[PDB]
Parts: sequence; structure tokens; C-alpha cells
Amino acid sequence: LKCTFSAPSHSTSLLQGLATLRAQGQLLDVVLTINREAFPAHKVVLAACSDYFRAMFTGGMREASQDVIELKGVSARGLRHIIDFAYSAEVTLDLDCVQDVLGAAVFLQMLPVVELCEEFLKAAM
Amino acid sequence: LKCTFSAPSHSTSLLQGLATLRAQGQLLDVVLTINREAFPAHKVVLAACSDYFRAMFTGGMREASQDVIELKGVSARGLRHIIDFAYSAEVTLDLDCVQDVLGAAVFLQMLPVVELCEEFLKAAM
Repeated sequence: LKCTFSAPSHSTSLLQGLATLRAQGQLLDVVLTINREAFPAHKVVLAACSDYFRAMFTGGMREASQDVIELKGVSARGLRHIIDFAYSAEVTLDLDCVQDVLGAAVFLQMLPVVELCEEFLKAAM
Repeated sequence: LKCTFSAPSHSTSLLQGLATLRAQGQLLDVVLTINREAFPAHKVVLAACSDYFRAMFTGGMREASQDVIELKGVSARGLRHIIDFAYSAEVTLDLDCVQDVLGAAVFLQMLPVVELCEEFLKAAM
């Protein structure tokens, strides 16, 4: 009588739970820094939706093991939006911030955010 | 012109990413044990879908600071299914294992699994 059952709302509920844990400052295990600005996160969450972060945290230049990692290559504002996306599946865009977000999304290999930025640009033009 | 966009596929892709990281043995930060059987996991994933694990890993219990935690009273077979559900949104049930899985889901407050066990048992009879 063996049968497999699925819970279609589970991935959404799990994502919401991850975001409430970050907001409560709980179980965090990395702080990414851009210049002097600090971005706390869960390595496993970022690794699960970006092959860039996955490579960084599961191999790496001895940064894989660090608790505080200086991130080069994107703007601080871009990184802020990308992390908030990882925990929410959403991004809030305007023409002032889209350069930062889109550049960061390409660099950090988060194609769904690239596509959302392109949708925004079609509408804003 | 300011607008929020969402990616409906993100929570599903993220869940899949978490599952592949557990399968590769990557970024794990807890081992639960039942009679010396080891169950590795990511605390933040278990905490994001069970109020029991969230209390254990974020609270003032002695367990909150332990990397290896003994789960007294809990079914080892049941725990296996519960953790696999956390990472997959699925459970595979039959009449041989369902009692273990239901009992562990109730104890560990994995509420969707309780419902799925009840649905299987209602169908089986």
C-alpha cells in the first residue's frame, strides 16, 4: 500500500520560517561585509539558491570556513536586495536601485532576480 | 515608479538546494542521535518548519548549545522520515512504518506530516 504524499505549502512555509529566524537574529553563521557594512545570513540558505555562494561556502579560498567574509565584486545595496530575495522570493525595484540589484544578481548567479529586473525595466521604460 | 516582484519558483528551488547540500554532507551543524544512531541536519532548516526544533535550537534548553543532541523517547525510523520530509516536502508511507512516523511527527510537532499520516491511515482503512 506504499504511497508518497506531498505537502505543497511546505516550501513556502519553510521559506517564511527561514526569514523569521534571520529577523530574530537566530542561528546565523556568516556575516558578509562590503566596505564597513555587515550582512548577516545563513550559509546554507545562500548556498541553496546561488551557485556562487555554494562554491564560496563549500569550497573556497579558506573563506569557506570564516564567520566574517569580505565580499568583493558587488555593491552593498545590490547585496542587500539579493539576500532579502533569498529569504522572501521578492524584490522591490525602482530606477535608482536597479543598476545595483541587476549587476549583483548577475555576479552572484541568481538568475530569477535577473529576470525580475528585466521585467521591471520593460515596464519602467 | 516602485514595484515589488516575486519569483513563484524560488521556494521550491531553495528547498531542492537545501536537500542537495544535506546529501553532499555540506554545512551541517547538528547531529541528532537516538540510541547512538546519527541524524545530521541543518538546525535552521529544522527550526524553520517545527516549533519543537525551533524551541530546542533557539531557546534556553541545554540542547541549544550542543552540536550532538540525544532525542530520548523518539522513534529512530520515525525521525528519519521527519527529517527527510523537512528537506523534500514528501513522505513515503506504508502500513509497516506509519505508526513510527505519526508518533514522531506528533512529538516533534511536524504538523503537515501528522496530517499526511492521518490521510494515509484513513485511506488504508
